[PDB]
Amino acid sequence: QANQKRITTPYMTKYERARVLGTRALQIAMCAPVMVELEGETDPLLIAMKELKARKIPIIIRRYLPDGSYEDWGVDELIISD
Amino acid sequence: FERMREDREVLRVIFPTGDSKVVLPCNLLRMIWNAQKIFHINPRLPSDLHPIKVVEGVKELSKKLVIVNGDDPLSRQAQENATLLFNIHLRSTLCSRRMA
Amino acid sequence: DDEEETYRLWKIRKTIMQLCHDRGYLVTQDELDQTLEEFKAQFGDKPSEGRPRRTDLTVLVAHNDDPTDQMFVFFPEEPKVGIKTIKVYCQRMQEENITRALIVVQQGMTPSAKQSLVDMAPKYILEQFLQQELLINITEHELVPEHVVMTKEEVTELLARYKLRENQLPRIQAGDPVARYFGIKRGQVVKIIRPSETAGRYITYRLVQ
Repeated sequence: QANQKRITTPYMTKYERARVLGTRALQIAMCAPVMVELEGETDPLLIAMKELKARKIPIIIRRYLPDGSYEDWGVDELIISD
Repeated sequence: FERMREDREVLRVIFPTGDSKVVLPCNLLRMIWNAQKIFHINPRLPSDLHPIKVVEGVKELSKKLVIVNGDDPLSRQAQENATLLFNIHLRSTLCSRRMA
Repeated sequence: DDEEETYRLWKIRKTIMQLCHDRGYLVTQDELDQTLEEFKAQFGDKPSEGRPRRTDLTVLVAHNDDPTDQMFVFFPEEPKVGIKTIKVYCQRMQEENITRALIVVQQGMTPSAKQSLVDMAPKYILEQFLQQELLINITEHELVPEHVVMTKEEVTELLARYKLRENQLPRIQAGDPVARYFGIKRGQVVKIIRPSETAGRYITYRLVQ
C-alpha cells in the first residue's frame, strides 16, 4: 500500500491504545530503554502512559485492511483522544 | 435559508410522523449553553458575531466532519448521505438568525 | 363479474406501464396515468363478450437508450398457460425479431412451460408474471425502498472504491419480487437508497443470485 495515501482514520483507536500501552509496558518491564523522563515512575504502566502523553513511543501499528493490504501508522502520527 | 428549506423537505420525507426526537453525536444546545457560560455572554447586549462568519464557519465545519474519506463522487455521495441528518441539525441550530 | 374484470385489466396495464417505465423503456405520460374511463373508452368494458379481449392488451415498448431494444407484454386468455402458447409467442418474437417478452398469466403456468422459459434464455429473455401479483405496484409501498439497477461501469467503480469482490456484497435472490419487477439477472448489482433515522440517507448495494 502507498503510504502517501492512507485511508484509515488519523486517530488512535481504544484497542490500539490498549495494546500499545501493554506491549510498551512489557518492554519497559524487560529493562528496555526509556525515551522520556522518569521523575517518580517505576511501574511500567505509568511509564508507558507518560510516554504516550509525551508522544515518544517507538512503535508502528500495522492496520490490516480487508482486501489484504496494510497501512503502517506510527504512534507519533496518530492523534490521541483519551 | 433556501438550503434549510430543502433540508426541511428532506426531513419531511425522512420523518413522515411528527417525531422530531432524534439520536445524534453532539448536543448543540448544551455546547451553545456551555459557550454562553464559558465566555460570559450577555443575552441583552448586541453581538459582535457577523452572520457571514456563521455561514462560512458552518460550511467549513461540515467539510471537516468526514465519515467517508475520498474525493471521488461515490465517496462524496456517501459522505453527504452519512453526515446528512447531522448537517441538517447543525445548519438548523447554528443558523445565522438563531445565533443573532 | 364484468366491471371487476375491466377494473383488474386497467390496474394491471397501469402497473405494467409503471414497470416498463422503471426498466427504462419509452412510455408516454398519457398512458402512464390513464384513468379507468380513458381505458374503457380506448378498449371497452365488455371482457366477457370479448370487447376488449386480452389479446388486444398486448404492449410493445422501446428502450430510452436503444430504440431497437424493444420488449413485449402478452396477456394469454387461458388461465393455465401451456407450452403451445409459449411456442406461439416465441415464434411471434422471432417473426418480429424481438428478444425480450412478458407473459401475464391468470391462474398460473405449467412446469414444461417454465422450463421452456429457462432453455431459450440466451436467445429470448422472456419472463412470467401472475395477474394477482401485478394488480399492485410493490415499489410504491412504504417498506420497499428505491431500487436502482447499476451499470457495469458503476459496478466497476464501486468495487474499485471499496476494494472488494462481487461475492462480498450482500445478495438478493433473482426470484425476488423487486428483482423480477426490475428484470435483473445474475451478476447484476442493484443500488438501494433507503431513509435512515441515524444518518438520513443510506445507500446499499446488493448482488443478484
